[PDB]
Amino acid sequence: FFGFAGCAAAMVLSCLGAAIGTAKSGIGIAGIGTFKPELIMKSLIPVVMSGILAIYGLVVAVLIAGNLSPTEDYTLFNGFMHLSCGLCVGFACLSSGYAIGMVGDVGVRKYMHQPRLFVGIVLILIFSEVLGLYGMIVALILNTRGS
Amino acid sequence: APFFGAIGCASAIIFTSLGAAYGTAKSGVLFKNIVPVIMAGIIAIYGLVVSVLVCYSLGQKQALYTGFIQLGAGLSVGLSGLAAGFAIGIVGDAGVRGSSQQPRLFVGMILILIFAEVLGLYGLIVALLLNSRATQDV
Amino acid sequence: APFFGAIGCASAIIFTSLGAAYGTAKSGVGICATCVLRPDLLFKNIVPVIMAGIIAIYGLVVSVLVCYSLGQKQALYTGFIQLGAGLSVGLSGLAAGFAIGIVGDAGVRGSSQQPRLFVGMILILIFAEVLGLYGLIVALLLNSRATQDV
Amino acid sequence: PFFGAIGCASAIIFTSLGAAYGTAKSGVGICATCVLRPDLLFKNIVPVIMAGIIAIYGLVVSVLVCYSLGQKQALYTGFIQLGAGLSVGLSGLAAGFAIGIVGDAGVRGSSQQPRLFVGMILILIFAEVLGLYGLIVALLLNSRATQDV
Amino acid sequence: APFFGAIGCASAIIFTSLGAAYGTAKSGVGICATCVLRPDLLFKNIVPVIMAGIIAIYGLVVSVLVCYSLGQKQALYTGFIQLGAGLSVGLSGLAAGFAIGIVGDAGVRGSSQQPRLFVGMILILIFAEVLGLYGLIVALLLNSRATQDV
Amino acid sequence: APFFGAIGCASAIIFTSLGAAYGTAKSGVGICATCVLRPDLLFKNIVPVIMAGIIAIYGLVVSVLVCYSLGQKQALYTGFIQLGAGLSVGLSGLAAGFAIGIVGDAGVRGSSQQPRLFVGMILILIFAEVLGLYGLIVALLLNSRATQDV
Amino acid sequence: APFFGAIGCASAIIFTSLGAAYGTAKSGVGICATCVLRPDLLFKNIVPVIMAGIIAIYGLVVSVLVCYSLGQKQALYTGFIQLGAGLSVGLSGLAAGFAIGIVGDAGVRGSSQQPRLFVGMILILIFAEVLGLYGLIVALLLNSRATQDV
Amino acid sequence: FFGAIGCASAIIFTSLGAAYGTAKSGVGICATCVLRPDLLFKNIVPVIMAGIIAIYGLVVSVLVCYSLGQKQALYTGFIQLGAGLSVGLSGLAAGFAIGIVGDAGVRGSSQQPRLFVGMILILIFAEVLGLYGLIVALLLNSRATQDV
Amino acid sequence: FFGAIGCASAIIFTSLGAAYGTAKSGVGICATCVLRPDLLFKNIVPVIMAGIIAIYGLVVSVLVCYSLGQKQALYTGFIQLGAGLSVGLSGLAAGFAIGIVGDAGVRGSSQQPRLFVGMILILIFAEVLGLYGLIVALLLNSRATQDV
Amino acid sequence: MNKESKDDDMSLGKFSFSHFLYYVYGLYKLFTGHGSDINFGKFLLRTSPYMWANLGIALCVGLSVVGAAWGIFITGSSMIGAGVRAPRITTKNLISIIFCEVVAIYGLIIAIVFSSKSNLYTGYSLFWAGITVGASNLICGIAVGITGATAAISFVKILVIEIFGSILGLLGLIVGLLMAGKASEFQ
Repeated sequence: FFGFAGCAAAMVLSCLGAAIGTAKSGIGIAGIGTFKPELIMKSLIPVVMSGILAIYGLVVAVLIAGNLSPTEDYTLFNGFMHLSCGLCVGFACLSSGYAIGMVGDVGVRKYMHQPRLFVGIVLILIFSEVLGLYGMIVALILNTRGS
Repeated sequence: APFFGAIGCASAIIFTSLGAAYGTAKSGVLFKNIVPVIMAGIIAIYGLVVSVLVCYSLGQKQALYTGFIQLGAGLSVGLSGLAAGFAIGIVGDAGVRGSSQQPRLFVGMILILIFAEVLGLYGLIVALLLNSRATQDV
Repeated sequence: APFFGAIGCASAIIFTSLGAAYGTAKSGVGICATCVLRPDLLFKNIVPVIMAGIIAIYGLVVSVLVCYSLGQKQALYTGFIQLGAGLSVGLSGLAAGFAIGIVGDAGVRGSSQQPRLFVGMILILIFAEVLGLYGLIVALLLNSRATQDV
Repeated sequence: PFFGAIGCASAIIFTSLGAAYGTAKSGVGICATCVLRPDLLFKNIVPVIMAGIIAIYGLVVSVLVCYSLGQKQALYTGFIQLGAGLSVGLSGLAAGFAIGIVGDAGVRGSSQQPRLFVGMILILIFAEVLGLYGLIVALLLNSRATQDV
Repeated sequence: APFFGAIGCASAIIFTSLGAAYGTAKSGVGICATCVLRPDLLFKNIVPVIMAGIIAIYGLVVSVLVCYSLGQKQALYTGFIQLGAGLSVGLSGLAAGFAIGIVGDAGVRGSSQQPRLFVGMILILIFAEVLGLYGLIVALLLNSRATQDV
Repeated sequence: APFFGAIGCASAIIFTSLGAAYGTAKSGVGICATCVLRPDLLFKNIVPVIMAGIIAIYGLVVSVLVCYSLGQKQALYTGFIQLGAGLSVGLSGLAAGFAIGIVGDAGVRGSSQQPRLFVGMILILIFAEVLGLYGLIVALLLNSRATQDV
Repeated sequence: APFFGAIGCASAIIFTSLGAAYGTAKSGVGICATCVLRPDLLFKNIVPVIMAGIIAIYGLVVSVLVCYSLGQKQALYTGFIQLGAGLSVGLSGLAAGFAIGIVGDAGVRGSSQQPRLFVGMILILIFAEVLGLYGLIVALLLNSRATQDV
Repeated sequence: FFGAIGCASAIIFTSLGAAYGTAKSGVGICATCVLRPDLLFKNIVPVIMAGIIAIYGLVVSVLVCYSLGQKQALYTGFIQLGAGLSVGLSGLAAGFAIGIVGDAGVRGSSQQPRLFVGMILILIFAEVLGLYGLIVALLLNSRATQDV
Repeated sequence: FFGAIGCASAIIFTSLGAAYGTAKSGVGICATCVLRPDLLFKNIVPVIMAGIIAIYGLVVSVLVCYSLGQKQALYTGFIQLGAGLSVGLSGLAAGFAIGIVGDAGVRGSSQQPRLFVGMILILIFAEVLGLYGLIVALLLNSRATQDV
Repeated sequence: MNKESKDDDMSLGKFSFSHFLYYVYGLYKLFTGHGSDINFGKFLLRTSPYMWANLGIALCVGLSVVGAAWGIFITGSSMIGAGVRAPRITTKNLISIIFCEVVAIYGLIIAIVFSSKSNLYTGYSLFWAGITVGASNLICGIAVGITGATAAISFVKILVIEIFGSILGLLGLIVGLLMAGKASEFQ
């Protein structure tokens, strides 16, 4: 029944972070210059790190859609956990997001400061990333127990 | 017969994740200064365990009690978790900033947060016992 | 009957944590901020935080005690006190920290300038925590009255 | 129901806050002044030691109410209890909010002129009675927990 | 029946305190702030606070009076007036203080510059408290009508 | 069966006080602030406050009148008007003060510079209070209609 | 039911007062502020306030009229219109004042510089109040429909 | 039959706008006249424009007033409520526009005694907002018929 | 049958935007004309663009107005409520866009009498937002049929 | 019941305010005033069904619309802002403006597909779809915008990000479809 709201709750919350990963990243990505450089790779890393954040909720939303049925058992009330399920997954992606840029916007610049540190921010970003990974796990567990 | 408290399950990891998020946030902005973030996440790590353990107990049926037990068992972690970050975050900026000048005293700035991140530990402790007690109901 | 007051059992570790955190932070900020000038005062300047964290231990005790008392059934009376218990310790702690940190920065900032007032800075802090102690005492008493139990 | 016991907390709760809030803005100047004059420390401790007193009240308040709670009760019993705490607590919360403000002034002033300290004491000496009132109030209120249905 | 208006009996001492406090503070701030320039004016500058604290005494009386009247049973009518009583005194006080302190700083700040206007500074203050007096009068009347009692 | 409108009987003295206070303050601030320059204008500059305090007297009357009319029983109609009564006077007063003080500072600040406009400063103030008078008139009328009483 | 709309009968004098006050103030501030430069313009600069206060008279009329119509019993329909009545006049007034004062300062500030635009400053103000007039007209009509009365 | 609050609601908000329109219009008006005393009669345009919106709600209220009645149809006022809000809020917007442009116009016409026609035009272009709301309520009023 | 609040809701918000659009457009307009008196007739584009959105809600309201009726189907207005909000909020967004770009355009066209066409284009590109909402409600209106 | 007519007022009661924003305590008294209503307290009274329908679909487009009109919003300056410095290559920066709007077209797509009292799942589960693609759009307008407003002054190395914020539109739209995929037509 209403747990279907969680289906929404997934990306509307997930995409939210995933955006503020992109934007806060890019605003720094303007500088410093030298559009030539062969990477052009590290510059995307934050974005795509923040990118798959959106992927997360999708998967969540995907799973939560399918298990959801217009005319299938629920109201006694089966699907109720599914509400948690998405929102569970969600803030992590969000939590991930507010991190990403917050590191990213300075992170991209940091390459201009110390390109030999390029490994470092990554080490922060990967933890800065993993947050969503947990929630999703929790999310899938839920719908897995979702019946 | 609501079994609603499972909203607790998420509620654990929700503020939890926020903790290291903000925690790592003010942490990042070399090989030494990762340590706060390295210390930071474990709260999130703590988060999953809680929601996990709660999930398996949750069940389509329940009795409204254990839900309540489940409820706020996360808040134990989560609220603390957010706090833990808030602790880490302020710290996570400071230790690095000062280390710039002098790369010695970090031993404390590693210890201060070391005294800090046990905040979360209390949550799980609090949390676990709740699940430890979530049985026996009826 | 609800027996829902167990939110209190959380409520204690919750707020108490916040204070300790908030205490730790504004304490720590100056601590690291001072050490750059004087690297020695570190082990001294650790006093507020190690003081601060103490309050956490309280709520832990508070929660732990309440935890034992919850039960699937209960008496509606049982947790109210429980709710009362946490709030008592927790809010008090939340105050306690809010004090600790403020004085915390002052102490380390001061002890930097004058390596004399630190004993005073300790004293005021030594004088701060008893706030938490009270709440602890309160809940304990409250806990003690979880008896008679319908 | 007998839920007013939230009051029994309410007293130690707010009263703490004030004391804290009192302690802080008192302490800030205290340490801030000592750097200039290390001597005034033992003198400048007056506000905080004054401030903390208010805490003791709510403790007493809570303690007293604590005795009176009981699994059953009379709905009348705690209301007064609720009244009790709020009385002491809010008053305290005011008390502290006074103490600290004057607190900084006193130590900041006594720094400049080591004369007004007695005045700084006096005003503070004149501050706490606010708390005393609330204490008196609840005590009276406590005294009326009798007749008890 | 509720007989819950006793929250009023608190409400009086509560707000009235706040004002007195708030009055005391912004009064005191200048007081100590002025004394550094002129140490003499202390005993003079004590007027606002000693004026200010008076309002507290009111609510005390108010509470005390209401306290006598509460009772396990009551008439629902009984406390309303009681609630009315406190709010009357209390809010008025809360206003009273909010006046006292403001003028309070002005007076001591002024009397510093010109040791003349102090009588005026007194007068305005002397003219401030009657606000509280009114509320007191109000509740007293209200108290007087706790009679007839169902 | 509630007869609860007596909150109005408080409501009048409550807000009316606030205004008077608020009026008194921003009036007084300049008053003492001006006297340092000119010590003479004190007795003149007392006009706004003595004007201001007048509004208080109203609500007192308002409350007093309503007080007589409360009663353990009542007609639900009886207090509504009572509630209407206070709000009328009180809010009006709260406005009245809000006006008084603002002009209050201007007047004393102005009369300092030019010891001419004082009469004008009086006039505007003389023109301010009638606001309160209206509310007073309103409630009185309202009071007058407490009759017919079911 | 219970004929509670009489809160409107207050509501009119309430807000209308506020505007007049608020109008009076920001009008007066410049008035006294200008007189120091030119003492003559006083009697001229009184126009906004004397204009402003007019709006008060409205709500008074509004209240007075509604007052007659209240009654212990009533028709639930009776006051709604009454509530409508006050809000109409009152809010309009509250707007009216909010206009008056703003232009009020401009006028006196301007007429100071150029003793010409005064007529314009009057005109705009002369053009301001009709707002209040409308609300007055509204309620009057509304009042007129208190008839048919169940 | 409580929707009559609408009958007030129109004159209420509409007034506010007109006021708010009048003010920020007037502020510059008097502020400009000190520099140029001539532009007064010209600079009166916004306010005289502004006040027009008031007249609407008056009409709106007046019309609704006729329709109220001790009894009514619950349907009757809803539309009435709809009526006022329509005109009123629109007005509240209308004023909110008028005044802003109002200051610009007089401030501009001061500098360049040319753009005044433009300043008029934009203002001339502002009020139609109110007209719409008026039109709306009128239509709405027209549908107070059929009346259960 | 209370959704008629929607019938107001459209003209309401839509007005606000247009107003808000008009204002921050106009402010620069008069502000620029003092420097260049010529650009007036050019700088009128945003406002004349802006006001268009108003016309929508008018249409929206007008259409809904026909459909109200003393009785109705509870279904009938929901869509009606949906209708207004659609157009109105969209408009409220539309204006919010128009005005912002509005100032930029006139401020820019002042400096460079080139980008004007671009300033037009972006604005030309702004309104379609409103068009969508209009389209939405119209569709929604179209579904007022089947009517229980 | 009555609660129907309120939420609409509630919804509207908000948008006005947020509008006048572009032109705190009041929260707490709600909460405490609510926090009491629960406890009092002795018996519970709980949520239940109503008809809904539209409020999502219209909210969808609208919520989406602003997302666009708030996207071109932050850029619309920035382009023109670059502008007079180098008026030409305005249009080379135009590619940004087009995305900022297309996310509104996402959700016009919604407006149609959502064309259509037991088994409320049609109507009920219809709603949250509207909101989800709507807000997904709403912020999808942000991301493209902020990049754009940087893109203007800041080549294609940008546009990677702009499109890396475009797909949010699609995924935003995708689920709205899926979430509606099972939804029968109501009377």
